[PDB]
Parts: sequence; structure tokens; C-alpha cells
Amino acid sequence: KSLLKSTILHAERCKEFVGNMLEEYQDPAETTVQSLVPINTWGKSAKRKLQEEITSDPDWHQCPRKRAKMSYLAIIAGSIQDRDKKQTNVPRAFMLRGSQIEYDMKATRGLVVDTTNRIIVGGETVLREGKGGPEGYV
Amino acid sequence: WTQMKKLPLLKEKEGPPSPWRALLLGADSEYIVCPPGTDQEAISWIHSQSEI
Repeated sequence: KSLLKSTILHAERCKEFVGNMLEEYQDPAETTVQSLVPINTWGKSAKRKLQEEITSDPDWHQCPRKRAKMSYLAIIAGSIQDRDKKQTNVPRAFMLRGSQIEYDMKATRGLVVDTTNRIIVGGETVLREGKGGPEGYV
Repeated sequence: WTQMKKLPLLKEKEGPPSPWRALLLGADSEYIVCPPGTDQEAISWIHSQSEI
């Protein structure tokens, strides 16, 4: 929840997270990503998906829905890749380690729910469209 | 030895009405509908989307 709140509410943080998570750079939250996703074989597929969605829309880092999708793909991309099994297509939704919490790409259910009116992360409305912008006041 | 005609009439105690006392509420028990998930997700949703 803290990682998703950091990524969604800040465009610069989302850009830095995606950049450090795609090209195997040093990410201050590598341990979090490794501990959230179980051992799988969805790394290269998620990285490729990141490639198409950065090439098609380089201006992605302003729509919170796009930020959520990119963060989901990046978190899957840098997971602990299994040594033996071959790479497979990235699933639409997956399961967190040691819990029955489901994380979804389209954010239709589970940890992130993004209705047209508002975005809720972990049961808390992180974004309310129309009123109460993410940034504060001066 | 005696024999009876009228069945006994149970006397009714009078005073204040006895309030409800039990582990839970009973008929006044309702529930809040929450999105699918675990217990922790539902509790977090209830706590983060409500005021008392």
C-alpha cells in the first residue's frame, strides 16, 4: 500500500520507479518488490509490455490509471525470476506472497480499485477526481 | 385426593421491561457490504472510508 501510494500520488516518483525497475537500475525499494511478488517467470514479458506502453505513449506519466498500470507491470517485471521454468505471458492479476491479497492490472478488484469517479488503494481513497487534488496548497 | 377443572394461570410479573442482554444483538444485526477481499482488506476499507 505504501509503495502504491508513493507511485500513484507522485508522477516523478512513478517515472523514477519505472526507469529503475526496467533497466535493472538501483531502486530504493528493490526488497519491497522482491518480497511482494512470488517466484515466477513473468519478468521479460512485463518488461516488454513496459516497452510498448512507453513507446506508444511517452506522455503516460500524468494519468493516474496509466501510472497504476505501469507500476503494476514494473513490480511484476523485477520479481524473483525462476531459474528453471520458461518465461510465460504476464497474468492479468496475481497473488501477493504469504497472503490472499489479489493485485490486478485493470484495478477492477482487489488491492487497487479505480472507478471513473475515484481511485482507492488498500481500502483508502488515494485519489478523488474533481475535488481534492493530489498536491497541497500554498 | 382432589381433581381440577381450570388449568393454572401463570402470574405475570409487573415493573420495568427487561432490556436485551445477550452476546450479540439478534434481529437488529445487519452487515456492511464490502468489496471482495480478505478480512484485512475489508477492515481497512471500513476504517478508511468512514467517520464516527
